[PDB]
Amino acid sequence: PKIKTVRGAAKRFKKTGKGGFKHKHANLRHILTKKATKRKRHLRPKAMVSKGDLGLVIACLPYA
Amino acid sequence: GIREKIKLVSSAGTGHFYTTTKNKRTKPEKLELKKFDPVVRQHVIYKEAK
Amino acid sequence: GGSTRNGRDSEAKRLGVKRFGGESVLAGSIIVRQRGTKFHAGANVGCGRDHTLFAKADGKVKFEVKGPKNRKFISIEAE
Amino acid sequence: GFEGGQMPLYRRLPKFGFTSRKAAITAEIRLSDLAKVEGGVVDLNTLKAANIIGIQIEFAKVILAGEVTTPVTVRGLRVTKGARAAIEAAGGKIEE
RNA sequence: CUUUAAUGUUUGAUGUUCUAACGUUGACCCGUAAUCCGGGUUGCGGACAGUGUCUGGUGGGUAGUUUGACUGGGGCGGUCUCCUCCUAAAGAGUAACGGAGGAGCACGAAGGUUGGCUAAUCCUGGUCGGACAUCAGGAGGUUAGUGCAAUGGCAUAAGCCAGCUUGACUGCGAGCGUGACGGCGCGAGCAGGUGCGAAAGCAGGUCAUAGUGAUCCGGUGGUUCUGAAUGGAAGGGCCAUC
RNA sequence: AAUUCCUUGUCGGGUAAGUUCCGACCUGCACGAAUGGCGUAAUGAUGGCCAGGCUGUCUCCACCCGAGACUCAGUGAAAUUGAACUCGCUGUGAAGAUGCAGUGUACCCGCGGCAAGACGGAAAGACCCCGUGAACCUUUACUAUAGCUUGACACUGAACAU
RNA sequence: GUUUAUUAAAAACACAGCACUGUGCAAACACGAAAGUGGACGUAUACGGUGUGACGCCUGCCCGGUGCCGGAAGGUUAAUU
RNA sequence: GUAACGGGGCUAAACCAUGCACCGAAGCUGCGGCAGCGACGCUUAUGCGUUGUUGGGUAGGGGAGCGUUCUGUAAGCCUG
RNA sequence: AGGACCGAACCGACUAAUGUUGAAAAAUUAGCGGAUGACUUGUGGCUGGGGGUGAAAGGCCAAUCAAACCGGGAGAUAGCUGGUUCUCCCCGAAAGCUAUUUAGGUAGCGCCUCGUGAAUUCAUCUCCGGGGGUAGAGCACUGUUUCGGCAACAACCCGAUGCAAACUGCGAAUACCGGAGAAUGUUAUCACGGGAGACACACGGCGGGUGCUAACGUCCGUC
RNA sequence: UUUUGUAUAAUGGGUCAGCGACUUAUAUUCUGUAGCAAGGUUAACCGAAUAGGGGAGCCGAAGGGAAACCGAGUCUUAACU
Ligand SMILES: [Mg+2]
Ligand SMILES: [Mg+2]
Ligand SMILES: [Mg+2]
Ligand SMILES: [Mg+2]
Ligand SMILES: [Mg+2]
Ligand SMILES: [Mg+2]
Ligand SMILES: [Mg+2]
Ligand SMILES: [Mg+2]
Ligand SMILES: [Mg+2]
Ligand SMILES: [Mg+2]
Ligand SMILES: [Mg+2]
Ligand SMILES: [Mg+2]
Ligand SMILES: [Mg+2]
Ligand SMILES: [Mg+2]
Ligand SMILES: [Mg+2]
Ligand SMILES: [Mg+2]
Ligand SMILES: [Mg+2]
Ligand SMILES: [Mg+2]
Ligand SMILES: [Mg+2]
Ligand SMILES: [Mg+2]
Ligand SMILES: [Mg+2]
Ligand SMILES: [Mg+2]
Ligand SMILES: [Mg+2]
Ligand SMILES: [Mg+2]
Ligand SMILES: [Mg+2]
Ligand SMILES: [Mg+2]
Ligand SMILES: [Mg+2]
Ligand SMILES: [Mg+2]
Ligand SMILES: [Mg+2]
Ligand SMILES: [Mg+2]
Ligand SMILES: [Mg+2]
Ligand SMILES: [Mg+2]
Ligand SMILES: [Mg+2]
Ligand SMILES: [Mg+2]
Ligand SMILES: [Mg+2]
Ligand SMILES: [Mg+2]
Ligand SMILES: [Mg+2]
Ligand SMILES: [Mg+2]
Repeated sequence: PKIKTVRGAAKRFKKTGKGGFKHKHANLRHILTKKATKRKRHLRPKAMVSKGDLGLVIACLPYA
Repeated sequence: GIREKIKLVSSAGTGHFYTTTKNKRTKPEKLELKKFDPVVRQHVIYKEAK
Repeated sequence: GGSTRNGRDSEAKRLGVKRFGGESVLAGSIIVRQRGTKFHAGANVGCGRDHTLFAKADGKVKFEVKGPKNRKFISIEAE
Repeated sequence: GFEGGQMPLYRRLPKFGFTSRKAAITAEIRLSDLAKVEGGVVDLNTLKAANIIGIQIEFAKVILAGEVTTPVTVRGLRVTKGARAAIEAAGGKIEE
């Protein structure tokens, strides 16, 4: 039977030009009043997984 | 804690705002002190601080 | 008892010993707290908030000792 | 995804949603195609019947893929100033 | 037509009564030389009780489950995240229910800049001045002072005083350090705009290292990004934020 | 004390000698009045203690009569069992040796008998802990619910008064 | 008198006796989605539930907590409109 | 049960210093043979000569094979 | 008369021995209690499993009971234990860090194997460039100690003497980082990808915490 | 077999013969191999049934952006840095 993709992960990762998956950064939707405006600025631009967790997403997102 | 949170709205019609805290007790008056909101691309006064 | 606990890594130390390739702006010497364990000097300085010996324009590292009663001082000569 | 007991990764990183509902019908044609549409006028459809776009499709972009040679006329389709370029030269006309 | 009473309505209630639903485990008749059941008459009752749906309460009577880990067995006790020093063998890093302490904040100034300033302690002299307030001189030299632990650091002071102030700005960021990862940290320089200085210049918060909570689900404000026939809208996205 | 921890409490009785027993004291670790208090004739295959009688219970075993055991003929099991050419001591060793090292003793094989060892046979230890195991049980653990209850709308109608 | 058939016969259970409490009969209660039935062809000198356990002498003080019985003035409060 | 050199037994068969000899392993060498990889001497499906080197192995990875039943090749071939 | 008395039938089980691969999956023998009663027994009937029944032991409900027996869901689930079968050749681990309702499980990284790429990558040695506060030592500092001294018994101070994981006005060996160069090494090195296993380690040497500088003790670093 | 470690006095087997455990279906990804190649390949079905027809559709030659959209670029930002 056609493998079922991990619905969840498919809402946090986006396969790039190549393997790369492109993802959103954590710590940017809660308790920000007490956070470096530089930290958040360096948090807005979303940017892929680390090859160490990569093999844990291409097994979660079969049809990516 | 006690140090309540506070938001600094732009004096300009713009909706952009800043965020910080302040001791509601000790200092009664509300904080006003200017800043720079990207929208107007210009520095300006910022009010509202309990 | 009532004894235990302890901080963590906080590494802190020299990461650019002696003349190095010294990139456009390597680390050089973290050792936080240190304002005087190592001082800023020459074609490198910075001395960030956490007193991290910055290291400006790329090049060999020096590591000296001058005026104000000895004092370490880290500077970088160009290769 | 079960990374031991600790919270996973597809559960540790936020989720950025919102989906097309328009791209599924917004196609992308290529220079190689064009004249490949058998004859002139690269119409809104035709490409479809030319097994190169797909029924549901409602919109499409010319875009440069390579070929062009034979002068052609695209009808009812979008095009890049880098594609409308590589075509008018090799002969052609844009709908609009 | 606006402020105010009687009639009729409609309408809630309270209180009496009635009979006609409904009850009858009162009597009698018939099916039937049946205590069941049904139908009929009568009596008592009567819109009550009772049942259906909805709803508040009670509900170990019953049912499904949970009730942490480390631990010199387990339990009791203690501990669980973060910061400081030692153990840690002169780069980094390291264990124990090893030895010691701290944090879950504070500050619109205790932040920025500019101008200026420099302690503890003791000696001698001086009204009330007392071991020790304040004044004078000498000695002395980071033994003081850092908003709070400890360590490192501080005179070019990061210590202290005052003037003007909002750089505790916004968008980015060469290149690094540190992590298995999520992530955290340092950062010159660029663009737009600021403050202080005559100027070079400094400022993207506090001498630095603790002072914190991923995700989800939602809340608020902005935006013409999306908007299930079209226009809108609800909802969704993006940015800020709780 | 079916309650007393200290505890063989202290004193009296019983005995040559009494951590038990009986009678008292009261300092009740922590009795107490219907999850009854203190008594009580009778009853008890009920708990404790004492005496007479009795005795092989014992000092301390002896003899005897029978059923096995032993021999012969017939029939004819069992658990257990990696393989056996299956000795002692001292030491070594996964730490308690028939099997390793040293050494000692010993011709080959049965039969009756005894149980010190084969950590002998027997039950995947019930003790202990462990498993994000189970089941029954309890409650002011949670979350649900039968039942018991409340009101509302129905089945449910008519008059008069306030 | 009863009991752990197969390690416990007992001081345990039961018992006559005592008390509290429920129940007006279509009883309380109980079996049963219901009809119906047991209680009882009884009817408060009866029936259920609970604790105590012949008999003798007795059975003290505490209602704050929980439960149960009574009260309604007020506060809070569901569906509903 | 000697059982505090393994034993016998040793007055040097103990101990110290100096020196030569010998015993001693699956180590090193010698000879014969095997396979992975490299070099050169020939040789060019290359494949050999020499020659250098490598070949303890659990979890486990990799690479080569054997044998069994069945289908094609089986009207073939073997078989009283 | 009597839940009266002694005692057979009959009902029952208090003691002991023998039995325990039994004559028997609870009996035999010698004794023991009840024996007109809440007695005992024949035949048949009715209660059904979260249910019955119970003078109450969780006792009984067909040698079965803190939820019977049979069939079905059913190959429940088992991070646990066991078991896992022919041959030759090459390479060859780990018992660690981090997180974990995690601790005898698992995931990322580390370490193995196979493949594809890449450069004086990598390694040893010599030389050159670095930071070092450990060993040792010392006692100005921070504490701690002795003996003198000048001091209304004793502070400071001077001199002489020791001690320190959390003292340092000193300070190695050496380990580590970088640069240069020769030689040797079947690219040992790095990166990407296919396959893993392993996260119980033990002893011995060295530096240590803990313990008694006790343990075949325990916990780190390192070979 | 299990272990840091077993002659172990730790597990298992009295012996023999036969049987006894990494399969199967679909989806997906690598390696090897073959076909074709900026193209490759059909499914159900028709069927003259392993042919041939069927190109519905799937994968690839374009990506970036949440998206509208732009496109060898494109998001980010007022911004060419
Ligand atoms: Mg098509
Ligand atoms: Mg329960
Ligand atoms: Mg369940
Ligand atoms: Mg535990
Ligand atoms: Mg270090
Ligand atoms: Mg500070
Ligand atoms: Mg007495
Ligand atoms: Mg009592
Ligand atoms: Mg009383
Ligand atoms: Mg022995
Ligand atoms: Mg015997
Ligand atoms: Mg045994
Ligand atoms: Mg067991
Ligand atoms: Mg009796
Ligand atoms: Mg019994
Ligand atoms: Mg008995
Ligand atoms: Mg009683
Ligand atoms: Mg009593
Ligand atoms: Mg020789
Ligand atoms: Mg030899
Ligand atoms: Mg080998
Ligand atoms: Mg009698
Ligand atoms: Mg008998
Ligand atoms: Mg009798
Ligand atoms: Mg019968
Ligand atoms: Mg039975
Ligand atoms: Mg099932
Ligand atoms: Mg099974
Ligand atoms: Mg957790
Ligand atoms: Mg020392
Ligand atoms: Mg070191
Ligand atoms: Mg583990
Ligand atoms: Mg471990
Ligand atoms: Mg270890
Ligand atoms: Mg050990
Ligand atoms: Mg063991
Ligand atoms: Mg054995
Ligand atoms: Mg066999």
